[PDB]
Amino acid sequence: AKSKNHTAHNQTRKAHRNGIKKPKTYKYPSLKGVDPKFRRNHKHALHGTAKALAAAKK
Amino acid sequence: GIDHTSKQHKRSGHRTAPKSDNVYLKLLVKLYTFLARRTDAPFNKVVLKALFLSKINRPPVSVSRIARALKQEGAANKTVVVVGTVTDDARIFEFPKTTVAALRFTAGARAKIVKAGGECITLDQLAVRAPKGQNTLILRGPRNSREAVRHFGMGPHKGKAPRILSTGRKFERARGRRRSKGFKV
Amino acid sequence: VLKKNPLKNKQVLLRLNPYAKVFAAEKLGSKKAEKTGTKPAAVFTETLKHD
Amino acid sequence: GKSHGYRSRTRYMFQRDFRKHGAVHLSTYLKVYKVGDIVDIKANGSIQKGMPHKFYQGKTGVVYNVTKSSVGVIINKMVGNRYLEKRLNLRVEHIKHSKCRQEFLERVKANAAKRAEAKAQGVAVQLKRQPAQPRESRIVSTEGNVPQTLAPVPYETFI
Amino acid sequence: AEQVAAERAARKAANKEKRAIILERNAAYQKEYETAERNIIQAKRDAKAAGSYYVEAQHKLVFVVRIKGINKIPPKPRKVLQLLRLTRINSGTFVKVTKATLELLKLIEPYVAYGYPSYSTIRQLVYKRGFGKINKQRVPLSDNAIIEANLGKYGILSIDDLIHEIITVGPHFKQANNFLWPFKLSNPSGGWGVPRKFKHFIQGGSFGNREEFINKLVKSMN
Amino acid sequence: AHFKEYQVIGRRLPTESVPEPKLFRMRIFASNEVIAKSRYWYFLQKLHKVKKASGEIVSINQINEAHPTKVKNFGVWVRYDSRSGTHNMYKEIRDVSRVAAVETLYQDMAARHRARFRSIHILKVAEIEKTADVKRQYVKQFLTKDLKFPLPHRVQKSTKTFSYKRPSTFY
RNA sequence: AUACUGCCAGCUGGGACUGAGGACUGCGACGUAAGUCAAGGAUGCUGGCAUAAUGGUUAUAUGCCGCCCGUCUUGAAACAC
RNA sequence: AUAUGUAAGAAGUCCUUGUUACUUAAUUGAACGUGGACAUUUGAAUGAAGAGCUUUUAGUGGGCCAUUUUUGGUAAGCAG
RNA sequence: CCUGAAAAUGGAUGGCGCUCAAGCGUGUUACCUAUACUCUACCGUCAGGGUUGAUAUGAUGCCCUGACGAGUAGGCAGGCG
Repeated sequence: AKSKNHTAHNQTRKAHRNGIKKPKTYKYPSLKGVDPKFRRNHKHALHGTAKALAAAKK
Repeated sequence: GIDHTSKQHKRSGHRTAPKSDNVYLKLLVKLYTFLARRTDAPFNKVVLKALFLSKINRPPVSVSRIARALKQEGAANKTVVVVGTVTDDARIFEFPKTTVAALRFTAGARAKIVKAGGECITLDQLAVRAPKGQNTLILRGPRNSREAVRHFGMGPHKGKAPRILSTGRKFERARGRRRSKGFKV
Repeated sequence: VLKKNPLKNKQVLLRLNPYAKVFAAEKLGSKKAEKTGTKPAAVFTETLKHD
Repeated sequence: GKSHGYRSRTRYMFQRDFRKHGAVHLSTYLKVYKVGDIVDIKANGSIQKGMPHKFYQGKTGVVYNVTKSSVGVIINKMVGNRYLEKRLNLRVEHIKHSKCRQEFLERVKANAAKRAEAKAQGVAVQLKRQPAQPRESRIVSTEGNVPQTLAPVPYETFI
Repeated sequence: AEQVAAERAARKAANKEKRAIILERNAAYQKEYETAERNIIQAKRDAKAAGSYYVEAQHKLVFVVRIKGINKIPPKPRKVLQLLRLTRINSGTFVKVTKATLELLKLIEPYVAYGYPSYSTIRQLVYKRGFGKINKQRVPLSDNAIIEANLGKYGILSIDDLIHEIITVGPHFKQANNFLWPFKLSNPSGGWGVPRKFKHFIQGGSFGNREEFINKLVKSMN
Repeated sequence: AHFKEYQVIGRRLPTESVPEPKLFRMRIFASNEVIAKSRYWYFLQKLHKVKKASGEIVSINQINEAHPTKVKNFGVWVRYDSRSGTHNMYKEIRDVSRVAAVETLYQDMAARHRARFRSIHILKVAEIEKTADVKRQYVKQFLTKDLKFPLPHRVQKSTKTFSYKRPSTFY
């Protein structure tokens, strides 16, 4: 009793029912996967600039 | 006949005429449809929509959240509006003299507000005093802090609280959750 | 309640277009033109009849 | 059985080029990449480290990470009925800048210049681009250009 | 508080003033159409006299009618028809001709009959089957008031103003054409004139660019 | 349909490298103007390196028969495709206008070779007016001096189904 | 001149289907003007019957059409159950 | 050729750089920022019949046919 | 067009029949008719709206407007027993 092995028939229609809307983009994308040396310096520099901005407008 | 670009006979996707059979809630809804229709102020449209909401979409609002809202600069004398239940909070030791209009007040919340000196008001009295929602501040409780919502979107590498009854060692802390036993999620 | 179509119902026609009245009065549908007989070049007809 | 390896059916895709084999000239290493740059991906068959998968050959992405000899590229890969975020760690041999955005930056600079000139004078800048319009009326003469009559030719063997 | 006749008389006076503006605007539009037509004729005659050939300006506006039904349409032509708002058979739309528009029409040629409409057929289409889109609702024009209320921000204050913006493709052609609901036409009254429709107009069929014959087709269908 | 003859003059799109191209012309027998332009571009694509996108049409003018109520001999050189190959042929018609000569040529080729419109190129139509240049017998037959013939067996079409006398085919 | 084509907010007739709405309000036209109108949906005049006459139900006849349901199945009226 | 990635702006463009344990020979850069110049044309077309976002659950998981591309086979109302 | 051209019940351009066809090829019109298209009425569904009079009407009431309607497996809703 052989049967059908594979088909991509109807797959694109199924996808396009409620399908291929583009990815939702965000301001401030995630920093995951970034160089951790850069990430360390970014933590330190953001701390510093927050302190400076507080001093400027306390 | 027609190449339809959308689904036909599609409902609104939003509530109207709340599911509750509360006669007094229906009275409040009737009053605020009148207001939202004949006043052109966005506040009454918002309040009508919020009156339609279900219980889990009307999370309780603590008097601590009320105080944190009134701490906003220039918001000290605004009328706090909660479409839902205002609950007490014993993690705060002082409460200001605000006017809070809410659907329901717990005994503790009402007593705390009254002792602080402000007033607990129903939404119909709020409508009478501020028909256009003047000088008001709407507070909403935390919606995505339920226990049900922490199991939403569960899957590999999601970090979303498995649906479990007993918790502890030997209850899903094994193969598939640590590198010592096979893999990690 | 009921759509009355212009191009008939001269009432609806005039309601939509005040200029319909004077178009009809001055018969601008059948309007003559001034005659100035600019003569075409011989090469044009030569090319046209070129067998 | 069937074979679907990493470099499956890449026989011609990663072929170097005609008369462009051998070492890689140094401009590809002197080029610098910053986070947010748009880069086309075209794998170099000669360099086998940091090679993109054959899916990402000819795909354009955005830099999110710069390392010693590599960049991290964000790409939107179509999976099923949605787009997923993919982060490739590729080498600058396979990476190259994209001119698709650079044309747009040139246009935005020109738009700013025209905007400044408008704030000066008000001469109907018409910043917006437009598609090709239908051709306007023109007058073509026959002086020294009398039309040549053409007719279909008879059929002949030619063989 | 009485408001019996004073406000009514003021409204009547304002309406009379608006009718006056429409009257002079329509007279100017007629003068403009006539002058353009006579200048085209005179330019052709002058080029012929001078020994040249006067090339017509390529037509800036087309009318497209969907000729095929809504069954067995490939995805790309189907999407293009949906974008041109020809979602049903015999539905028509005005289209400003550019390169992008021309490629759109070329994609859906087997399913439409289009061509270069004339002032007469644009005026007849808007007068008889003119429906506007107001709050996503198809309401008959039937009044200069609704067109003024929905397009007076662009200066279009009457049905003949809208007609003029459609024919002499104006700066606000996109907005006027979008305000115009897709034209719901009947089958041609005398028939299609061909035994089979779904061949090109060149090959004895119906679909494709019947350049100026779209006027005859649409006037039969209207 | 009723064929009309058109002169169609078109050129290549003028370029700044060299403006005003050579401005070619053709005579095209077509049902209307759209088909006339289409056939012009067909034959120009066959002849020169041009297409509708790469060129433009500067003139279309339908041409009338000089004397559409006088009988002339028309030699028509055609080429056509059969089911096997391409053949050049030469026929001739007695007619009053070139348009009717071409229409009857199209009917003739359809009837005698099953050649449809698409597979026929009218190479040339030449109005020949002298005898001894008419080569076909089926034309020299009617150029006979003082020609007269009868129409035997006249069949008269009746409107009513039933007739009350036996018919006559006399003329 | 005629033909062919285009236009007319050109004119003049013969037919058919429909008459939804139910005080007014609106947009317009008419010597602008008191008022009238074909202008946000049929009124006016008249006749016969007032009863199985119309109509409903039912049985038949006639014209056209109509395979046996349920099921499993890619596919059932199936010589599948 | 047809299909295919990206871009066509306000989360944009340009400026003495404020922070840093990163980087630089180096207030060199890198990243993130304060502040500053820029709408009624905020930067092609067409459409948009609302956009986005969750939760939960049914049936299905034997398919078959047509045009075109195409494999095995002499071929098949064959198999893929 | 003819020869090439042979299969089993009697037999199928659908049939009768048709020969300057009612055949073949190609032009021109006229005409016929789908549950399609246009316009109208009515039903339902969806959507957008209007509406606080002390009055005799229960505001999921009274209204205006537009667009839609195929359906197995299946889901939900409003109802009948």
